[PDB]
Amino acid sequence: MTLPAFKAYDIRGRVPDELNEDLARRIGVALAAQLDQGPVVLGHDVRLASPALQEALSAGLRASGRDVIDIGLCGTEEVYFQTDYLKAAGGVMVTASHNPMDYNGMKLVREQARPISSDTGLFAIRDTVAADTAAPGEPTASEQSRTDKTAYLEHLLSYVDRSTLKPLKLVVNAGNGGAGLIVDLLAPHLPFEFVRVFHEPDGNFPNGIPNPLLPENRDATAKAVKDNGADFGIAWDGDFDRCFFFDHTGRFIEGYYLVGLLAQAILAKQPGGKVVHDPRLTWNTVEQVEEAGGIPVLCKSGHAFIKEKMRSENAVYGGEMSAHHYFREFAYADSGMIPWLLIAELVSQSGRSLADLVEARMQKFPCSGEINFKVADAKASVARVMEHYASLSPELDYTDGISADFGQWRFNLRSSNTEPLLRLNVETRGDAALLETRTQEISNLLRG
Ligand SMILES: O=P(O)(O)OC[C@H]1O[C@H](O)[C@H](O)[C@@H](O)[C@@H]1O
Ligand SMILES: [Mg+2]
Repeated sequence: MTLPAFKAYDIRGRVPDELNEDLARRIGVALAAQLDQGPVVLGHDVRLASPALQEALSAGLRASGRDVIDIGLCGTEEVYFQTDYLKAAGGVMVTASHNPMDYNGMKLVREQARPISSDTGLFAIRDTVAADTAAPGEPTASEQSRTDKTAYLEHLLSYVDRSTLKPLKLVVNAGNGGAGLIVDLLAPHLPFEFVRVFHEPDGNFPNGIPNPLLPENRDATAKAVKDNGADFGIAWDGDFDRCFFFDHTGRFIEGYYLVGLLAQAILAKQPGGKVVHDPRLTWNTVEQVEEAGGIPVLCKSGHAFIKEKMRSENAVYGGEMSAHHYFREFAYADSGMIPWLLIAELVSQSGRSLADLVEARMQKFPCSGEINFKVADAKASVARVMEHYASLSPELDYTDGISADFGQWRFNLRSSNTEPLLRLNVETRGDAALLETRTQEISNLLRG
């Protein structure tokens, strides 16, 4: 067979049977043969096994003659940023993002932090690793420790006009992942008062694995916002490339609406720019981008597609409803830090609450939220849905699964590229009743 840890976008598996130090070392060797000339940036998250997996990666890379730049404990976006900033040949982040504490993994990038995915080198690396029975060589290159975050922090701060910021009270919830370390390094440069929840890095995850989508984890941020009268709250996943917002009432804001909000915030600074968006939920983003003078660009979901579309279009910003936000000036990479800095600036400058910034958009384009289905026959289930609606003659688009536009409502229905699931998103033109009846109708057809 094949090694199960090699997924479409990254490496992730259980330690030590799906991923271990030996595999990690062999991955470093294979990665060296895939990259153009230069050093390789390595970083890791708070998980207990991550240092040892990074060390093994470094040993394989240096046995293959690659200099290693160890940036230490960090977020995934710091590996992206330093890989580009230091003009490295590539980078690896050791992380399992949101998986249990017995899982780990790797996200791999080449020059300018361009993704290495299944069809762009990752399965090539897998096959190499699978057949590699060579003895480990010894290092022929050095490792340098470069933990300085100054350039990264200054880059984050460059997205906001410091003099326009107000001393907002912000709940921050690192979920015992790594985000709190960056918050604390930014704080001396910001006027905000921070309310720190689950702040200390702890790979034992005593308060739950870092997944702000779990309602029990969500409620910790919501409660801290309400109990402290905070202007809003921010939570992150463990490697903090995903950020999650809570308004002053404690309400979790559906990530869809952050894409349009951030696009308007960016286009205020970068007039007329292109904005890349996914096909899952679209109408609000298209309208807000256009009303801010930008040009919306439909793109297949998935960071590798989004980033390459942004590059080919010189797009200033891209966003997915799945809490990923990409910035051209950030090496076209996603950041879980830039979004809340931009939102805090927008709240400061506009005098409006986060709630009111999104309220009218949520009323105008209500959405189902993403609903996942594990069914016995995904292909037959999709066919049942499409057959049922055929007589209404929807406008159909196959950018990413099936998108069907009926006029006053639309849906996207696609297979996930990270799990064996179907994912449904529905939205309507200001009609909550139609949203619920169509969502339930599609759901029944899928389960039939
Ligand atoms: O909906 P999926 O195919 O499962 O992908 C969900 C997400 O997986 C990863 O997080 C990718 O980096 C994202 O770009 C993608 O949106
Ligand atoms: Mg993550």
